[PDB]
Amino acid sequence: KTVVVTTILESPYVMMKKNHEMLEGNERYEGYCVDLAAEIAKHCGFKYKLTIVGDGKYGARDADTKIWNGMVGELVYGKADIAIAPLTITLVREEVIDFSKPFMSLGISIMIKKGTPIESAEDLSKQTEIAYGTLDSGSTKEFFRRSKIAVFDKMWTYMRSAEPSVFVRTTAEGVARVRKSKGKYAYLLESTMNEYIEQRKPCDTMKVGGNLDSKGYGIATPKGSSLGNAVNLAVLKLSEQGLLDKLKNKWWYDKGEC
Amino acid sequence: KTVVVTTILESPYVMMKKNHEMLEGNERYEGYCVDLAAEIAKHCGFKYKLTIVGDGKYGARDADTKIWNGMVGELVYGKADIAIAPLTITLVREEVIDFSKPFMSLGISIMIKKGTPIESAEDLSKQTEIAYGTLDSGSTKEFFRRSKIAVFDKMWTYMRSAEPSVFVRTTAEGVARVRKSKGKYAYLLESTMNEYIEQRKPCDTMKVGGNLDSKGYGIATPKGSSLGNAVNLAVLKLSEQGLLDKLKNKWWYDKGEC
Ligand SMILES: C=CCSC[C@H]1Nc2cc(Cl)c(S(N)(=O)=O)cc2S(=O)(=O)N1
Ligand SMILES: C=CCSC[C@H]1Nc2cc(Cl)c(S(N)(=O)=O)cc2S(=O)(=O)N1
Ligand SMILES: N[C@@H](CCC(=O)O)C(=O)O
Ligand SMILES: N[C@@H](CCC(=O)O)C(=O)O
Ligand SMILES: [Zn+2]
Ligand SMILES: [Zn+2]
Ligand SMILES: [Zn+2]
Repeated sequence: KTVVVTTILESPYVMMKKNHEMLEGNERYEGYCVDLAAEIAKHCGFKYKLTIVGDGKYGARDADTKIWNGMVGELVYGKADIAIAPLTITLVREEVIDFSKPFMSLGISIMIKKGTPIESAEDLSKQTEIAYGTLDSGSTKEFFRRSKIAVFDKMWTYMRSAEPSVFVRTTAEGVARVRKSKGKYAYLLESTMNEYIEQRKPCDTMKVGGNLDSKGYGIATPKGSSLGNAVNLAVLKLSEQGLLDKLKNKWWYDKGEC
Repeated sequence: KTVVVTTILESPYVMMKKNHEMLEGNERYEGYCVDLAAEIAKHCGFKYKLTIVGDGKYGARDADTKIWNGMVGELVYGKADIAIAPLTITLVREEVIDFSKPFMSLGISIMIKKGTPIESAEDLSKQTEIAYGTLDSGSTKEFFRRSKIAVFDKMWTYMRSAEPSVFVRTTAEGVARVRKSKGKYAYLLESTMNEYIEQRKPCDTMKVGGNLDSKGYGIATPKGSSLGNAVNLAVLKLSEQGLLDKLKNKWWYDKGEC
């Protein structure tokens, strides 16, 4: 059977090619995760179809209804066979789906417009002039919501009650907000996305401070799926043969505009 | 039953306590992995005994005989229930044992005596005045042995044939060799150990260049062991609550001597 791959439009993991309308199937997309999928499938010996997650989300469990949305949801409810995306390995997710060893490392980080008077999370927490928020429905939000650390609980306390909302529906929305707010908004997002955007025109944002945590993205499959074994091994192999580092440079730094 | 934990004397993961000559059982030891074991066993609800691996090795397979030595062999042959140590996740190991998600990140790196005229692996490869080597029966050696990369292959070709041997039986041997070779020996070892030593008297070594690869340590169990599941989830939990970051700072930078 052809493996259904759920993924998500997020630069530079997966992007529409500048001419997709004249192309079909997997050929419409490009990016780090597009390249990885081809490699995973070749080594694991399967055919596959990339499909963009319907609700444009990563995956969260609705408190009350207990329904999972996003890519996680499509794996849990049987819509997809595998997720190849910047999907963060987390405990609540590991409880309902299987993750391979990480194919890329990241930490929550701070994006500012250049010249913004901010060096750290502690800095953000001690003031109110500069607003700050995170993506919706993602691991970054949950990090803050669940945190017992001082600086982080205070930040959550501010963020949850800020109005207008400091949360964004997409990474692009967050970046645009930083860019348009003249230094009055900072965005909390994963280091990988932060570093990509830092290398893109108009070159007006930067990552500041150390990361808030340390984790990674994993390739995910439905709990107990037979795919898991092969896919995990393929990730280790590709990692050892230098493919992942090659892809990272290809899509982040080789392209560099700044 | 009491879990038999296999581990290895390797600073600052597992070290004999000072007062040492007065304690019994697990109490004899201190370090990152010592603290990690306690936490894991707490959250998984088991009692355990720390045992120092008999042959003092991480684990590799004898080509010719195909028998695994080191901590890997102790799991494969049934002498131990779990390994908690700076044990690198690799493809050939994953094929015979199970690893949790990584609990710490590292990459292969270069340690020099301060002032040694070397800035990179390329630098090492381009010259002969300064000898260099790696640990025996570990993942770093295998890295070079199996490397297709131009720079590293040339380094391996030199290393496998050098005389006197440039390989060492333990990290401590490698480090003493850098320190007493007046800059004529560079040691290839994992960034984690390199950074620890760099902050310890006599403060005469340093890490130079960037990491050659990106990987991680995992807690290992015999393949298909039931313990594996609980252990993995315990690592995730510990990661998310910040204990892992707590432990790292305790054993690396809070110690700082330089
Ligand atoms: C869902 C998560 C899968 S990976 C979790 C992760 N945990 C950590 C924690 C720490 Cl403190 C470190 S570090 N900075 O001490 O090295 C590294 C990692 S990880 O990236 O190896 N995995
Ligand atoms: C623990 C078992 C297998 S881990 C293999 C590893 N691969 C890489 C590769 C890269 Cl290039 C990166 S990075 N530097 O681009 O973020 C990260 C990882 S990993 O640590 O997530 N896993
Ligand atoms: N990688 C995150 C989404 C981005 C973020 O939350 O910063 C996730 O899997 O939920
Ligand atoms: N961490 C390595 C040992 C140290 C090294 O090879 O540099 C292993 O698990 O084999
Ligand atoms: Zn003694
Ligand atoms: Zn605990
Ligand atoms: Zn032999």
